[PDB]
Amino acid sequence: KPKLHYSNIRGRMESIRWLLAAAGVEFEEKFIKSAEDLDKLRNDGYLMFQQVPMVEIDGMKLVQTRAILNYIASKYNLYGKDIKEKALIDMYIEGIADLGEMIGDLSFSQPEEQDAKLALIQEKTKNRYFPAFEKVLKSHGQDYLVGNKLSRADIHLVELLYYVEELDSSLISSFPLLKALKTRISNLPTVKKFLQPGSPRKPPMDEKSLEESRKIFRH
Amino acid sequence: KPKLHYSNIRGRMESIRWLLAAAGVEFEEKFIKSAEDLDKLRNDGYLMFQQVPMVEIDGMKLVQTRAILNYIASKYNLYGKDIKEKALIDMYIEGIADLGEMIGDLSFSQPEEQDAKLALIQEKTKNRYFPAFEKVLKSHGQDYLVGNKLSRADIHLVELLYYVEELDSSLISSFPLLKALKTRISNLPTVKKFLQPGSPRKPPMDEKSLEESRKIF
Ligand SMILES: N[C@H](CCC(=O)N[C@@H](CS)C(=O)NCC(=O)O)C(=O)O
Ligand SMILES: N[C@H](CCC(=O)N[C@@H](CS)C(=O)NCC(=O)O)C(=O)O
Repeated sequence: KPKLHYSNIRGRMESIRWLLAAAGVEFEEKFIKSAEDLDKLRNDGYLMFQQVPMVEIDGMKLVQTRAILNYIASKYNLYGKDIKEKALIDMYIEGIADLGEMIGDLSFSQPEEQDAKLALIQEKTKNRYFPAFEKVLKSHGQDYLVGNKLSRADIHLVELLYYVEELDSSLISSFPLLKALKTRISNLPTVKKFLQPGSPRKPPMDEKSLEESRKIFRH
Repeated sequence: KPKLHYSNIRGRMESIRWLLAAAGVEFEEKFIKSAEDLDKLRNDGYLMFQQVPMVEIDGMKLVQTRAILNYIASKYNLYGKDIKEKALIDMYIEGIADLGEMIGDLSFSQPEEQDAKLALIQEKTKNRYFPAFEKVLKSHGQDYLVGNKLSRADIHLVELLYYVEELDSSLISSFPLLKALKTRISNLPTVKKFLQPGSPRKPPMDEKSLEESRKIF
């Protein structure tokens, strides 16, 4: 079992939880609970950069979200089949990560700044990100983003579709190919099990977890 | 000659400018001088997500800084031999990237925030990132970060080592291994010409260029 080091939150670890489940890979989680547990990881020398997420896979203590995601995607052929298909997967997913940063930020902002920032997410979703991904899908009518075969870009885009619906159900309403991508992926046996109740998938940020985060990562 | 679309600043284009010259590749730069030079790009449908950098390469109009670098690095075999070397290169370069964001964030701030934002970079440089990259060289004593060969990881770190030096010259002083990597990578024939005067290598952010920035985007 590769091992997942992080607090018990979506956070930066969540996109790795998604990818491994979609690859059929059982993993293990070791939840940081205090700044002390975290300090322990640093002092043991497990964290190259004194930060989490960290994943122990195949001999390595991997840090940096992208590095972990890259490795797992190549290991299970979810990173395309040539240098050109990587180009498209990387374009799409860096696009996906960008809308992600805004979404995480909002869940960590104060009540005061929350309206302005969601209005900015709503705006960029409908006008910038969703049309672009809808366009890709139409250009070829194929069931996946790249090479007509399951990749990470599909896993990551559908992860993001679930956050948008938590923020505003009608942002996907004029985008029918994303509507049906959302559907099909969700139904691939590995993503179905991951989506079902009691899986390792994490709920939205709420005040008590925000507290915990504040005190664990002493920021 | 693939074609770089960005303004006449470092920004997110610079790590791409550095990697290409280090690899030998001559490239074009078509500069964005105005809010409508960019508006144009969007309108022609050049920018997947309405943004730049964008690099016309091998038939693709590539956006996203990480997608562009990833491609260039693979094409020119600076991305490791196998999947496993890749993960070491990836962990490494993303670490360089986080202190990268700190240094760019500083350059776009007004002085009212700078003093402080610098104090943070210094603290993180000496106690976090520099020690991390020393420990990797010390452990293998080899001339490059990964696989006993030049990879993009050596390239990014040396670039970053160079901005640190503009900002506080003595941060690197207790790190004779990086101190040493800096010299070697810089005397590499390709990296030597890019470091020469007159190259496509970009000058530090200043007000003039900041005025342009606020104004184009
Ligand atoms: N480049 C990021 C950095 C990760 C990061 O900043 N991790 C946070 C938790 S969300 C952390 O460990 N904070 C503790 C610290 O920086 O000292 C990544 O994708 O892993
Ligand atoms: N994902 C980044 C995003 C690029 C980005 O935000 N670029 C700015 C210039 S530094 C831009 O084009 N801003 C216009 C906008 O987002 O509307 C990348 O690596 O390309």
